Amino acid sequence: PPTEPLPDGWIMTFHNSGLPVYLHRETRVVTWSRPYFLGTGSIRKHDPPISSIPCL
Amino acid sequence: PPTEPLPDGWIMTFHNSGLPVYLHRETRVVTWSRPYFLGTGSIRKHDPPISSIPCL
Repeated sequence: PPTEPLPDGWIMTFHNSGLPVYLHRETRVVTWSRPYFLGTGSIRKHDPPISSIPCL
Repeated sequence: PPTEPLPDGWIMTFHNSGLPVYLHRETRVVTWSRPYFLGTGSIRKHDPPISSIPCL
């Protein structure tokens, strides 16, 4: 399956460590795992998109 | 150093897989790594808080 697009307001860049980081520009919030839109999906039970799964 | 608080609008819960997930309630956006407020820090050069570093 293709990489899911980022949700609105987010951008992917690369940190000097060589790892990608994801910035929500307006809130200045960063995460080191690709964020995605859950929508009406179940937070506890949904299957995450492959591009967003962390190690494990 | 203590765990950094989540930014506004975010909540940590646990996915059925046993891993934590972080939900921004209003946008329905999820990430699997703890988000944090970067503020005036440099996106490329800042040192991330320990609780937000992914595997590696």
